Amino acid sequence: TGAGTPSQGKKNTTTHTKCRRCGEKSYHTKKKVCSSCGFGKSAKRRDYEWQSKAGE
Amino acid sequence: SWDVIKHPHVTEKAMNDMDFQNKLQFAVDDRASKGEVADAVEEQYDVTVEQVNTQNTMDGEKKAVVRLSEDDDAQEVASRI
Amino acid sequence: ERVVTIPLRDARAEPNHKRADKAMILIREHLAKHFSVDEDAVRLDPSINEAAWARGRANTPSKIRVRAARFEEEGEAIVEAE
Amino acid sequence: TDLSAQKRLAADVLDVGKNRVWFNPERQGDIADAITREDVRELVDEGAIQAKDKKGNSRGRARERQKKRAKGHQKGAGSRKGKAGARQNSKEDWESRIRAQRTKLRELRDEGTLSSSQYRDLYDKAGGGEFDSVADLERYIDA
Amino acid sequence: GKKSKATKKRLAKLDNQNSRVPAWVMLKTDERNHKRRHWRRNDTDE
RNA sequence: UAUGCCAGCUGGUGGAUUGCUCGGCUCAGGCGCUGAUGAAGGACGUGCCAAGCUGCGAUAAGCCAUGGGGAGCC
RNA sequence: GUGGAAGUCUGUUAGAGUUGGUGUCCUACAAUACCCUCUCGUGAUCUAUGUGUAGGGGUGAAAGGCCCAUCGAGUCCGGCA
RNA sequence: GUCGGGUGAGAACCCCGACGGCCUAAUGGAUAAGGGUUCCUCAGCACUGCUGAUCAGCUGAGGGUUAGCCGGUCCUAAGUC
RNA sequence: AGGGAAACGUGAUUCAACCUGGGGCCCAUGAAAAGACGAGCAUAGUGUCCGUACCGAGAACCGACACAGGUGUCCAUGGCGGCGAAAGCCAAGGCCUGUCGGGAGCAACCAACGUUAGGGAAUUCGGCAAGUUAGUCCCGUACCUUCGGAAGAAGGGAUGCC
RNA sequence: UGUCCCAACGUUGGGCCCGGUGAACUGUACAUUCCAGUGCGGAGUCUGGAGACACCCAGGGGGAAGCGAAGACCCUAUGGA
Ligand SMILES: *C(=O)[C@H](Cc1ccccc1)NC(=O)CCCCCN
Ligand SMILES: [Cl-]
Ligand SMILES: [Cl-]
Ligand SMILES: [Mg+2]
Ligand SMILES: [Mg+2]
Ligand SMILES: [Mg+2]
Ligand SMILES: [Mg+2]
Ligand SMILES: [Mg+2]
Ligand SMILES: [Mg+2]
Ligand SMILES: [Mg+2]
Ligand SMILES: [Mg+2]
Ligand SMILES: [Mg+2]
Ligand SMILES: [Mg+2]
Ligand SMILES: [Mg+2]
Ligand SMILES: [Mg+2]
Ligand SMILES: [Mg+2]
Ligand SMILES: [Mg+2]
Ligand SMILES: [Mg+2]
Ligand SMILES: [Mg+2]
Ligand SMILES: [Mg+2]
Ligand SMILES: [Mg+2]
Ligand SMILES: [Mg+2]
Ligand SMILES: [Mg+2]
Ligand code: NA
Ligand code: NA
Ligand code: NA
Ligand code: NA
Ligand code: NA
Ligand code: NA
Ligand code: NA
Ligand code: NA
Ligand code: NA
Ligand code: NA
Ligand code: NA
Ligand code: NA
Repeated sequence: TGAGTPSQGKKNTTTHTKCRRCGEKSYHTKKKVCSSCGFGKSAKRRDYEWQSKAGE
Repeated sequence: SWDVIKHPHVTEKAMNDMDFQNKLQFAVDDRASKGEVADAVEEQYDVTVEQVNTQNTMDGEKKAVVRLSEDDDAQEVASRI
Repeated sequence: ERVVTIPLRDARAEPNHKRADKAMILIREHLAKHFSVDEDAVRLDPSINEAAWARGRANTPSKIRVRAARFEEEGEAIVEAE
Repeated sequence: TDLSAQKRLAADVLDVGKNRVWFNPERQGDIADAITREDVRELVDEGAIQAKDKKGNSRGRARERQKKRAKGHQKGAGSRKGKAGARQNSKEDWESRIRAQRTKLRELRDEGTLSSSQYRDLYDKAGGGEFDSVADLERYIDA
Repeated sequence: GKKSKATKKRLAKLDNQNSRVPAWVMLKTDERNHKRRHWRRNDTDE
C-alpha cells in the first residue's frame, strides 16, 4: 500500500483543536496539551529563545 | 445583568405556530433554561405558559417555542408588539 | 403527403451499439431530401422513434415505411409510422 | 418550467419512489405552480399527478418447473451442480431416518406389540444404524 | 461528528463572517471581503 | 505575391521610469513595572442597516464628574 | 454407522494479500493508479475505535523495514551569514 | 441515449412524457468519523462546473435543527491527568 | 385507535431476529464498575442542561481538484437460478453526472478483443502471452509415504426434454 | 494453441475532419540541406563541392552526440555519514 495518496484516506482523527487559553488550533485533544502555548503542561506560557534569531 | 428575552422570532414558520398552535417564538439568551424562559414570558405578557421547547441555533443564539394555554391567544399577544 | 420506404443500411457504418441514434438521423435526412426541406423542418412523430428503438439501441430494422406530409409558411414535413 | 421539486414532494405524498410518479404532460404549468404539499395532494385528486405500478417478477415459469421437479423430473446428472452432500445433508438425513425409526418403535411398544426388552434390543440396533428405513425395520421385526 | 455548544457558537460566527461587505458600505467609502471561506475549498479550525 | 524578414507609425498589453510619501531604518533626550481588588493574552459579543479594522463590554464605537473646547457632531 | 477434529482442502462470500503480464498509464485518474492473472480466506486470521512506546530513542517473525509522500538516525526552529 | 414537448434573449446535456438503457453488499436504505450550512426557498450567471446551461454543492438574500422515555450526560476498561 | 380505493383472509412449510438447551477444546481460562432485582399500591408534582439541518462519497470525508486512489458499522432472508451471501437475468429503490459534443464504412497507426486453413513451440533466455481442461454422478486409480497422505493421481463412461 | 511458419479479416475506443474548451515540455543566435574534408581527434553554421521555388496536412522516429537529472561508476578533497 502506497504511503502517499492511498494512506491519506484514513485521516479522519481529530487531534489539534482551538485552544481555550491561547486561541490557536493547537490544543491536542488526545493529550490535552497545547503545542502552541503550553496549556495543559505549563502554568507559564510556552516560549523559547530559538523562536527568533540569536541576537534579536 | 443579562435579560432572558431578547426579541420575538418572527418568521413564516413562527407565524404558523402562532396561528395554528398558539405558540410564540422568541430569541432568548442561551444561558436561559426552559423554566426561566417560561417565567420571563409570563411576567412580560401576562399569560400562562404551558410548554417551552428550546434550540441552540446556528446563528449563535437560543430559540424558544413557547406554547400558551387555551386561555391565552398567541395571535393577540403578538399583535400588540 | 405520401408513403415512403426508408433504407437504413447506412446505419451499419456507425458502431453497432449506436445504430438507433444513427438510424433516427438517416430518417430525418431522407425526408429532408425527398421532400425538399431543411432537416430542421422535419418532425418525426414518436411512433417512428419507437419503431427504430423497438429492439434496443443496437438492433435497428433495415427499412421502415414512413408516411410524411409537406406544407406551411416556412416549409416542413411531419412524419409518422405506417 | 422545472418540476423536480414537485417530483420530490409527490413521491413522498403518494408514498412511492420518485421514479414512479407521473406528471400529466399537459399540466406542467399547473404543477409548476404547485408549491405546497397540499397543492400536490390537490393535483393528485385531479389525477394530474399519479403513481405508476410497480412490477413483480412472474413466477409462472417457476411454478411449471417446480411441478416437474416435485414429480421427479429435470434433476438428471446434467442438471445437478452441487455435490451430493450439498444437495442433501447427510447428518440431517440421518436425523430424519433415526427419528422416524425411534418413533415407530415407540408406538409399537405402547401399542403392546413389543415388550420393553424387544424394543430395547431393536432401539439399540437402530441407533447402531442397523435399519435403512422404517420399512426395513418393520420387515426385520417380522423375523 | 458531535459538536458541543461552544463549537456550534464558533461555526455560527464563521458562517456570519462569511457574508459580503454590504452595498451601502461601498457608497459610504466611495469604494472585497478577504475573509471569504468556502466550506469545500477552505478548512476551519479545531 | 501569399506564408514572411527588418525598422517605424497608430492603438493595445505590461508596469519600468521620473516625480510624490500616511511606512520603514538608525541615532538621541525623557520615562519605566503589571497581576488573586483576577493581569497580560485570547474567546464571544456590541452599530438602524455592519463583513473587516478600531473602540467598547449585557450600562458594550459607550455612562458620570471636574476642567479645557466650541457650533458643530453621529 | 455415528461424530465433526484441523495454524486442513476448494472458494473474486465478506475480507486480507500482491505472483506474472516486465500489459495500460508514465506532463497519469493517481507524487505508487487501472485491467487480467495470482495467494490467503477458523486463524501466529482480518478489522474499527480507544490506548501505550519518541529520535542514538521507539518499533522491528530482521528487509537497515517502519516512526504522517521525510529514515544507515524523523520533523521544526535555532546555533547559522 | 432518442423522439416529441415545456421555459427562456439563448437549450445536445434545466424540466415533462414516451421509447431505450445502467446499478442488485450497490450506483439502493440507515449511519460513525470527518466536513460545517454544503440543507430549503427566492433571485441570479462576473466566478466555480473538463463543452453549454435557463441548472447547480457556484453568487446574493432570506428561512430551517423543537426530546423525562434517541444519543450525550452516569459507570468503569487499556490507560491519562 | 389508526391506516386502506377496496378486500380489510385462513391454513401450511422452510424458518433471520429473539428465547432456551446439550456436547467438545485450553502449556490459551475468555473485563470491570455504576445500576437493577430482592422490595406493594393511589393520587399529584417534577423531569433542567448539550446534540438534532445536510452529505456520508467515481462532486459535501482525507488525498492541492467535483481526483478511476483511500475511508468503519447495519440492511447476509426480494424473484429465477444453483452448493452458494457465486455467475447470468429481473424487481423494489436509484440513475442516464464514472458528465463535452458533431461527422467520415470511419485509411495508416495504437489500445482492448473475436476468428483464422495446413503445420503444432519450429517462436523465446524461458511456452512469456494465449490456449487446453472444467460443474455433478458411476467406474477406476501408480511410484512413494512420517500410514495422515499421495488422490479430483492417471484413465473410462454418463449428463437434455417429454 | 496465431509463440512461430505468415500473416488476414473483423469488433469496440481512439486516431482523421468539424463546434466548444484549452495547457505543458523546450527556446544564445542563425537555420532548405547532403557528401567529403577540417577542427579540442564525434560540424545544419568552418572549407570545397553537390543539391535547394515558398507554404501547409498525415506518418513512423535517422540526426540535432534530441528533452529530462551540476555522473549514482572512477579518481581527487589534509569533505560527510
Ligand atoms: C559500470 O560499468 C557501471 C555500473 C553501475 C554504476 C553505478 C550504479 C550501478 C551500476 N555503469 C556505468 O557507469 C554506466 C554509465 C552510464 C553513463 C551514460 N551516459
Ligand atoms: Cl445522536
Ligand atoms: Cl440436545
Ligand atoms: Mg514514510
Ligand atoms: Mg434539545
Ligand atoms: Mg458426516
Ligand atoms: Mg447564510
Ligand atoms: Mg486453511
Ligand atoms: Mg481458499
Ligand atoms: Mg490502534
Ligand atoms: Mg543489507
Ligand atoms: Mg440544493
Ligand atoms: Mg432556480
Ligand atoms: Mg436528520
Ligand atoms: Mg465527477
Ligand atoms: Mg491455425
Ligand atoms: Mg527452440
Ligand atoms: Mg531460434
Ligand atoms: Mg502463463
Ligand atoms: Mg557550403
Ligand atoms: Mg557532476
Ligand atoms: Mg561507490
Ligand atoms: Mg567518516
Ligand atoms: Na438576533
Ligand atoms: Na472543509
Ligand atoms: Na516609561
Ligand atoms: Na462592521
Ligand atoms: Na469413526
Ligand atoms: Na496485482
Ligand atoms: Na536522531
Ligand atoms: Na541554522
Ligand atoms: Na434464492
Ligand atoms: Na453534460
Ligand atoms: Na489473434
Ligand atoms: Na528523430
